[PDB]
Amino acid sequence: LYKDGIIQGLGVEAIPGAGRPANLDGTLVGDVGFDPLGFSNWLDLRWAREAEIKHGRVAMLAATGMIVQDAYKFPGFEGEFGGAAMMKLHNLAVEQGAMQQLLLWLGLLEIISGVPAIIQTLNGSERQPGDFGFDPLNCGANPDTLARRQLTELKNGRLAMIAVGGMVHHYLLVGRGPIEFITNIPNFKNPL
Amino acid sequence: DFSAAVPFLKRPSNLDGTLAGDVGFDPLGFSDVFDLRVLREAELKHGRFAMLAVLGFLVQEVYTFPFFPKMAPVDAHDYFVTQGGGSQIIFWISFVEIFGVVALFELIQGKRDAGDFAFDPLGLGKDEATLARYKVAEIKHARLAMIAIGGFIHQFWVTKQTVLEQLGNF
Amino acid sequence: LYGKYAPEYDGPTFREGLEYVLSFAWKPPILIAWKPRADLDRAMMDPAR
Ligand SMILES: CC1=C(C#C/C(C)=C/C=C/C(C)=C/C=C/C=C(C)/C=C/C=C(\C)C#CC2=C(C)C[C@@H](O)CC2(C)C)C(C)(C)C[C@H](O)C1
Ligand SMILES: CC1=C(C#C/C(C)=C/C=C/C(C)=C/C=C/C=C(C)/C=C/C=C(\C)C#CC2=C(C)C[C@@H](O)CC2(C)C)C(C)(C)C[C@H](O)C1
Ligand SMILES: CC1=C(C#C/C(C)=C/C=C/C(C)=C/C=C/C=C(C)/C=C/C=C(\C)C#CC2=C(C)C[C@@H](O)CC2(C)C)C(C)(C)C[C@H](O)C1
Ligand SMILES: CC1=C(C#C/C(C)=C/C=C/C(C)=C/C=C/C=C(C)/C=C/C=C(\C)C#CC2=C(C)C[C@@H](O)CC2(C)C)C(C)(C)C[C@H](O)C1
Ligand SMILES: CC1=C(C#C/C(C)=C/C=C/C(C)=C/C=C/C=C(C)/C=C/C=C(C)/C=C/C2=C(C)CCCC2(C)C)C(C)(C)C[C@H](O)C1
Ligand SMILES: CC1=C(C#C/C(C)=C/C=C/C(C)=C/C=C/C=C(C)/C=C/C=C(C)/C=C/C2=C(C)CCCC2(C)C)C(C)(C)C[C@H](O)C1
Repeated sequence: LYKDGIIQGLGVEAIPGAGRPANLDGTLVGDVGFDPLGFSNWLDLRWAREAEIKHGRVAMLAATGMIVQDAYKFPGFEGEFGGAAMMKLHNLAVEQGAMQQLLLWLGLLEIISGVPAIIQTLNGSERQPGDFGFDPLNCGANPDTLARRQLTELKNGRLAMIAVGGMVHHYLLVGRGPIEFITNIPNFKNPL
Repeated sequence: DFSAAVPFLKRPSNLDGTLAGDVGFDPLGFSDVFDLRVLREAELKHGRFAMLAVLGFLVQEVYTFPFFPKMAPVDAHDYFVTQGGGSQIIFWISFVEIFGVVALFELIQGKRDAGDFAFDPLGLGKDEATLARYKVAEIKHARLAMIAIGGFIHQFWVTKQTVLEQLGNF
Repeated sequence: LYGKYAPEYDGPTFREGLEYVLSFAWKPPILIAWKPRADLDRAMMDPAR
């Protein structure tokens, strides 16, 4: 574990002075020992991290998503969707079917890849939770490069999930898309 | 241990690797639930249907028989369900499929190989090595034609353009 | 072979035979192919697979 006992691991404690959960020992990556509401006892940390990792992945795609969709609309998509972003885009996309095709293909991936893998992991398998083998670029040969990498995938991905939320919530109460939102800092001058 | 086709998934047990075109691809795992020989026969039969269908789709577009009127492939089924021919074709397919049932009963008792009917009328793949390569080529081409026939027909519905036409003008 | 051949017969009765032929529609051999994997269905299917 990258920097075990330093950045992750037993010695660390997010809520120090509070005991590290009973089921939160060292091996799981991204374990600073933070399960305040004690889900660890009731949940399968396996499913848990399948979820965390999966979420963080779809959340990164999604965050970058929104940020880029506000700089460069693909022109064909742009013309069909009329410069509509985030919430409404989903509504209009869901019409052109863009969002319908995406649903079919991601669900097919899930039924082919996701569902079966989880079933195996929970039964018990060599595969780690979230361990699809996907690196065409086998970018990290080293186990060590890869530990730093897993920690970074979890954490970059958590900023991801917190921010996709911010993006969306801000968009509901204030009109602007995320690139737009920072500009026009106050955002209450115009509900846009 | 782990299927080469799906590395994160484990190798499906019944798919040892003896059958042609077996890359351990069975994510949902039907082989574990049913006889692999029956599934192999279904694969070969559907795929042979699809290979013939994919060829005929194009051969009809380039050339429709003069005694019959000229209709795009999909528009023809509705024509011949009345012309009469449709019945003749589906009739003969049923006739051959009754002996297909008999062959399936042989298959259940292990007296016949899956997707095998001793059809090498011209002794093409009579070499052991070749029959293997041909068996691999047959299963791939079948697996491809399964996709191709569906595309051809579904494209016609969404776009009234016999494939050759559509490809010509998108 | 053997020119005229008469094959002695001691099998099922004629009534039983026509009942077998009736069995083609009453219980054909088609769907039994799709019964589950009959050796052991992987009763010891390893949890990993
Ligand atoms: C991380 C992760 C996951 C995931 C995920 C996610 C979130 C994935 C997101 C994927 C994305 C955003 C995919 C976008 C694809 C877009 C395509 C192919 C566009 C096609 C456009 C066409 C054909 C067009 C057009 C046009 C036409 C016809 C008409 C013209 O007038 C207009 C126009 C030119 C526009 C899952 C959930 C599976 C879990 C897994 O654990 C891993
Ligand atoms: C795995 C793998 C590979 C790979 C790969 C891939 C596909 C990698 C993809 C990585 C991605 C998509 C990463 C995205 C991270 C996004 C984050 C952290 C977002 C943060 C948002 C924040 C802080 C915010 C915000 C905001 C909010 C809320 C409101 C806004 O108004 C303002 C603001 C914008 C500030 C490859 C093949 C290359 C190699 C390897 O062989 C295998
Ligand atoms: C993901 C997944 C899997 C899978 C899978 C997949 C992708 C399965 C796909 C299956 C497909 C695509 C099957 C297609 C069959 C097509 C046939 C029989 C066509 C017949 C045409 C005829 C008779 C005709 C005709 C005609 C013609 C040509 C001429 C016209 O004038 C007339 C007419 C219209 C009548 C596996 C296997 C691993 C399992 C796993 O757990 C999950
Ligand atoms: C003679 C003989 C024998 C025999 C035999 C026979 C009769 C053999 C017949 C074999 C045939 C007809 C095989 C056909 C294969 C077709 C394929 C793979 C097509 C793929 C198309 C694709 C992917 C596509 C597409 C497309 C789509 C979907 C959409 C389009 O917009 C675009 C595009 C066009 C690109 C046997 C072996 C039985 C034994 C005997 O001893 C000797
Ligand atoms: C597409 C679509 C829609 C939609 C939508 C979407 C995309 C909705 C997305 C919603 C999401 C991603 C919500 C996230 C909320 C996150 C929160 C509150 C996190 C709080 C974290 C905290 C307090 C952390 C605190 C902490 C901190 C900082 C320090 C450490 C301790 C810790 C406790 C961890 C609709 C609904 C508009 C409908 C439309 O027709 C179609
Ligand atoms: C209705 C009707 C008729 C009819 C009819 C007929 C003849 C209908 C025939 C329909 C067919 C053959 C449809 C095939 C669909 C195939 C699909 C979706 C495959 C997807 C594969 C994928 C995504 C593969 C994915 C993949 C996998 C798993 C592994 C590798 C990676 C990857 C490639 C990504 C008529 C014309 C007779 C008229 C009549 O009145 C009634």
